[PDB]
Amino acid sequence: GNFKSKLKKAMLSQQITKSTIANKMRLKVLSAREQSLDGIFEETKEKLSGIANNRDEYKPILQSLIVEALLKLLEPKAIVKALERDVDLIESMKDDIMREYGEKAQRAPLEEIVISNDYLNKDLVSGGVVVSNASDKIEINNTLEERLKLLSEEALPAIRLELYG
Amino acid sequence: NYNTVSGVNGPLVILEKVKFPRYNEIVNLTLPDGTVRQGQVLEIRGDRAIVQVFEGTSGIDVKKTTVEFTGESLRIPVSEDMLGRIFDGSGRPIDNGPKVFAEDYLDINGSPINPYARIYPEEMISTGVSAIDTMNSIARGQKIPIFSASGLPHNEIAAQICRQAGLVRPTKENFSIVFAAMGVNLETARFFKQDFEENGSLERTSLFLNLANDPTIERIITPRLALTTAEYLAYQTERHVLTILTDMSSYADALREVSAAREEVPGRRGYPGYMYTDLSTIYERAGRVEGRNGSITQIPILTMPNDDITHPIPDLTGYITEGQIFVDRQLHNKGIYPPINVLPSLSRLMKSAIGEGMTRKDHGDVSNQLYAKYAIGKDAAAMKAVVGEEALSIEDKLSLEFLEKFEKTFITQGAYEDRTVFESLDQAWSLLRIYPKEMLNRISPKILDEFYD
Amino acid sequence: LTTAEYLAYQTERHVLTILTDMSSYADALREVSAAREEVPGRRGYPGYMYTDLSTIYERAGRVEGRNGSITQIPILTMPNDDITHPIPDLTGYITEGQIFVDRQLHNKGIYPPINVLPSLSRLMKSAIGEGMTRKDHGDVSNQLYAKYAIGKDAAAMKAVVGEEALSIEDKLSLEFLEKFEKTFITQGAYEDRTVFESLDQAWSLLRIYPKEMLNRISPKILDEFYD
Amino acid sequence: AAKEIDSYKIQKDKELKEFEQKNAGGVGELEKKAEAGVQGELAEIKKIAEKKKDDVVKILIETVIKPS
Amino acid sequence: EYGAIYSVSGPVVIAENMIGCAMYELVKVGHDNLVGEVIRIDGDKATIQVYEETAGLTVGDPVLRTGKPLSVELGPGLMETIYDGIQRPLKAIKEESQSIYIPRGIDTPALDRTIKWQFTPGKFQVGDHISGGDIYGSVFENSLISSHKILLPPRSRGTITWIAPAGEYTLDEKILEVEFDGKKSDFTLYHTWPVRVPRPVTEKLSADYPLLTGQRVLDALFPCVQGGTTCIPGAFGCGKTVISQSLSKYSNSDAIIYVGCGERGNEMAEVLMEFPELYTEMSGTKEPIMKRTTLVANTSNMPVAAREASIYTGITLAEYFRDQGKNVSMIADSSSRWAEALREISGRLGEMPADQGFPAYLGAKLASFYERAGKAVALGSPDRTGSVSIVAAVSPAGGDFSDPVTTATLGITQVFWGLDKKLAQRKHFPSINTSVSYSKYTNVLNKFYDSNYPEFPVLRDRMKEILSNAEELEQVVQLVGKSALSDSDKITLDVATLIKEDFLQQNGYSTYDAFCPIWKTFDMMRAFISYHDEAQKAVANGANWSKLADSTGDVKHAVSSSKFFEPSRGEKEVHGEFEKLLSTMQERFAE
Amino acid sequence: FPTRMTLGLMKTKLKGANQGYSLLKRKSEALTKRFRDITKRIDD
Repeated sequence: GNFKSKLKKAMLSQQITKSTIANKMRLKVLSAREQSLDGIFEETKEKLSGIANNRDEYKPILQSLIVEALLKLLEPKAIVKALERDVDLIESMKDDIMREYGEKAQRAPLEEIVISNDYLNKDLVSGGVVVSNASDKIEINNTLEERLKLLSEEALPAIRLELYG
Repeated sequence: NYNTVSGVNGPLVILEKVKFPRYNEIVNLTLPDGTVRQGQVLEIRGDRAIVQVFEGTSGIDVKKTTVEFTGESLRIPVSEDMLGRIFDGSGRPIDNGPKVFAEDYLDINGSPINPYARIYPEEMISTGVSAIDTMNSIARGQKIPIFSASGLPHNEIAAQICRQAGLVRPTKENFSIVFAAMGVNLETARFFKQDFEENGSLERTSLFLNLANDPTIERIITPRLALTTAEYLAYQTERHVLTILTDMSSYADALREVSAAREEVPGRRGYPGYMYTDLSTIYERAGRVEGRNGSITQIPILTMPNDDITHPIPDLTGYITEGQIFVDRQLHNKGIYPPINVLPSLSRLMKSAIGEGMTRKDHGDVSNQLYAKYAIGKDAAAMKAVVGEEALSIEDKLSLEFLEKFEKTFITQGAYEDRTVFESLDQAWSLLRIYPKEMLNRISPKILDEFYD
Repeated sequence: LTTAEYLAYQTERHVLTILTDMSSYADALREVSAAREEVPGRRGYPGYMYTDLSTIYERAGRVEGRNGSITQIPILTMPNDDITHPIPDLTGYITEGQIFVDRQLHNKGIYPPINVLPSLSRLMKSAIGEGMTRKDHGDVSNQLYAKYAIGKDAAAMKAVVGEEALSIEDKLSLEFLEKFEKTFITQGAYEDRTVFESLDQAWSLLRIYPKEMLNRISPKILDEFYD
Repeated sequence: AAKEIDSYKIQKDKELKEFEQKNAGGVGELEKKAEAGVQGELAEIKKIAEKKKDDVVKILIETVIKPS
Repeated sequence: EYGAIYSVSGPVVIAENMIGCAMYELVKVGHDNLVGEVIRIDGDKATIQVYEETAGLTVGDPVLRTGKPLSVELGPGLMETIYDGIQRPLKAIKEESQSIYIPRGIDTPALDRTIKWQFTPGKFQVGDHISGGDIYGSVFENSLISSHKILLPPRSRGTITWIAPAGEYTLDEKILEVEFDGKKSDFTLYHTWPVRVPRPVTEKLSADYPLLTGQRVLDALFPCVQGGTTCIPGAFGCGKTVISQSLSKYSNSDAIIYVGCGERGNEMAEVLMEFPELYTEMSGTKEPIMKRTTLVANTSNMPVAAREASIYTGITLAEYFRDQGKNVSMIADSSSRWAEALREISGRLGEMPADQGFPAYLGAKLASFYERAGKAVALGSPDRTGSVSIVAAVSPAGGDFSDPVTTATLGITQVFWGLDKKLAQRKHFPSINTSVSYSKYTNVLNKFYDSNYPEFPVLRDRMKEILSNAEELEQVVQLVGKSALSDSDKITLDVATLIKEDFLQQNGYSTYDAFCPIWKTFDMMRAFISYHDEAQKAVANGANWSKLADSTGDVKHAVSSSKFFEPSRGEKEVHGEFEKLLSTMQERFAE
Repeated sequence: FPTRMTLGLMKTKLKGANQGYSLLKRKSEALTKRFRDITKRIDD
């Protein structure tokens, strides 16, 4: 009886070790799949970094993004924060931005656009824009990294549905 | 993202310079110390908005804080990879695993089943317990609670039930369950973890663990995530979903705390007035869907305060859920196996799993007869304890010994011991033999002649 | 309180504080709390009243390095003859021991009706003994209390089956109770008895009982007292 | 009677140790195969990683002009 | 931003220009800089609640905000120092101000910055990767325990650059310079941690390590493992102080953290006077017991904020000592006072009461305080193991168990040991009800004690069932009679009376009966079980009860001496007596 | 029905029933002893 109890305990330890090994295997599979997803996100981030290396292509995209951000603002005076490299480009596009803002909404004209003297870090931000009001109370993120990270939420399910069926 | 905030009072938050806020919308709160706390929107009036902080308003600057509003309602990252993996009350992995890939993002609030689309509880299941079979039957897909007391073996009984569930059920595709805890003890958490580990169902089940050390909001939101998970499992995954929830009392007291903190109009016993509907939200979510395979069976576990069955918690629980399994502290101090009170404990529909074509037609009548003999035995026990042992008739002492034997044998089996339905019916047939022939008036002649050896 | 404090920490002298009608001061404090238009608590009383009493009864005690000591003995009338009142419950766990009053003995046409059963003091252990009061103090106190209690039980028993069923210790406790009630308990309005006179009267009243009638007394004390 | 009892006890202990040894061997073999299965799953996940690399190129290209 | 009070209502004061300040943040009100706490915040005007007297505070007086929440200083100089609910020394207040009273608005440091200590880097060099909780050095504080480990403060991770060790420095001096991702940062031997936030640790674990109470009944019936939680009654005059002191002295823990809520002045003064009188018994005799322990005392006159949050500070200090990888214990006397203070705080917060005048956060706060204890592994490279043993006392107003405090105490604590005044009035040792005693930690404690094969659990459950049978026999004795029973019942009654005398009763006044070793209690239970088994065997052998009771008297007299004769180094001496009991059986097989 | 006066009357009746229970108990004991002595005397 005692030997049967001890044998049952040892067999229970064996089944527990088997369940732990199975849990480690499932955790390894999950870690591998997550490494694959993070790898795909890494390749997508590389493609995004490569797409942000073209100024000619990003110019009109920056204009459209600034227009879309201004449409989500509708403030009389708009404060804009951008990277140091996009400073001159945005400064030259100021008139085009005002014209595009006036064309987008004629019920809410744009009085002034204030360019912040604080530029985003070159290492931290590879591109994008930052929109804000005159009082800087509300802010919309036009940044590429933020847009991609936020999109990834609803994109992951769709990408998985496409790839894995 | 709005960095503008106006006032701060207690455990809440109020912001301005915003518009078109959504009820119970997901909102990210970035504090001055860099701490990122998730929160939900409470109400919105004009250009002003009011929301409740989950992580608390303690240690937060007014003008140094930023807030990002998603605008979408409460959203959870449900998936098919949740099986085998453990999650916390905040949705974050408690298994120390990598990022969980969401198959679908759905509201954790849950959608009420349409009456016409709602299917009645059917078939049956084997819980491994005689009282969970004979006295009160448990249908598959139905909803019944468990009322226990503090200090009693509630965790042990729940562990035994969860362990013997899928084991005994196969004698009637393995059964899949879900473990959920809200504001529970660390010791009870370790006990439940060791229970799920011993049962080995942890691989086929999911776990939502909200510690008592964690906030009340996360604990209350744990039930929603578990509800959405079980719903996705019983609909999208098309599998059998068992719902195991514990420490409902903590969530109730926390709910009363949240209701009082907002200075809202309280209901009975200082609780909320919407408490009935609040419980009925996840209570009426259980059931069967016509045309859809699988079902969600709700097996909640609650603890009545100060072992009081007259407590508002148990009353509202019974007013929400249909039927319950009561655990009395009177038989808990007897040293016998787990103390289920046959009188107070009952099932909503015990006639669905009864009758011919399912198991046997001798089930229900034997249940009624056994309940009658047990109740008569209890009354006779009271009378015997009152007047005396020599002041009672023969039927009184007979029913007394029968009830005592029913408590010592039928009611007492074991935690790791799962009694088959056949063994339960046989033990019941042997239990009825203890009583006289004219003792049971709830039994038919054919069953009486068939059961009696 | 400030007056007593000034004569203690500064003047260094023994002081004694006495407060009358603390219930009236409780209603007064209730009006003062209502002056701020604050929402009252249970039975129309402030929730900070516990701290209010904690800012009062804490003014009594002995100071280290100071010869002068200040003692306080407050008094409060229980509303509707009920000890369930918030005031009594507040002073109960705060102060050490409480002196109650029996309305029956007060209606019995006797001297001050302090029930020996309810009467207790936690610091009573340090207020007696050799060098303090007497070595016969505590023992005879407990013996007298036991005599009154057992005398009361015997009084209830004798009111049931009669005086014919009276036992030895029962009758002894009855006589002791009647005596203590008509002698020991009764003092007077202007009457002040010394501790020595109190102990002497206690021993004299306990002399009605035999030597083996007291199980609460020690052999050495009984040998050094009875004469 | 005592010798047969001690022999049966030694036999039971030997069978128990044999059971533990069998459990050890089985656990070892299972742990050996698990890594292989995880390797193959990693290979399938790698091919899927290439297909979803192309798919990530397309997805990023689609998400680039999204900012309208 | 410096605040200026635009409103004063009672103890509450609202100050504008407070926008810089945050919620639940301490502040200095008026020119006297009185201690206060910020309740709400509306725009630039925050509503703060002063815990001290609002008298003397006027308009125009600048209000300075601390900019942070309530915290405490963990490190060297903390030990051997008495403190209040606000964490301030009373003795230093009496030494400096030279007054018997404490003025309103006065402030003093918890740890002495004027005390020079000799510190030395133990396991930390320059260039090594370290984090929060990792020991950067060791400094000797008390005269008993080994040098208190100075560890890298929380939320600090980087490489060490300039170490000021070894050398002599105060607590206000930075002993290290750490280089993090935030570049240059300064670190000292003393740290500051929030009172509402438990001390950070590496990993949480379950406690299999039994804590020695030193009492026989305490270690046998309701044993409390190190890290475990136990509760008892707060009744005065029941001799609870003796049990508490004996538990603190005979504890196997390294340090002891005592945190009071509120009580009578005489009791607090008695405890304060009897505190330093205790001496150690480890290395013969080190320093006083107050040296390796911390004391926080708050009278009834103390603030409610210094009451309900006192347990948080005490637990913070206990966990701070547990962050050094040392087993500690937290003692709480009269928690019902902290509960009532929490009720007054609830009334002051405007929160609607739940039941019987209890707050809404009652259960949450109770569970939060109960979950702070336990045995775990602290954070940092050191990876030292530690524990915190929670011990609380409940002293309800009405004494009813229906009270919220009682229900919460019984619910949170897995171990509840009742203290009956009648049991103390029975002319016996420390009062505990055998009927109401229960514990849920028995299983793990038994499984853990089986490793050393020191098993109480068998004899514990056996003596429990024996106590139940003796209880039924006692109920039958008051029903029919004691002379109408059988031999087994009489033997059970005699064994029950014997166990309540030479076993359960242990005098703390004596030398060998003060602290009962594990081997001593185990040998006692073993000898008792041997006597009961021998009596039961002799009862079935056909031996008379009278002749046996007459012949075995010597065995009982010898077994009664097993509670004495000091040191158990020769515990085998008792085993021989057990053999003599078997000889007593042989004496029952003859006559 | 739920009044403080009713609670007082119920409590008073409860205490009176308790004292009456004690008195009836002691009386039952005395009656038991008396009936026992009278029983031995009846046998004699």
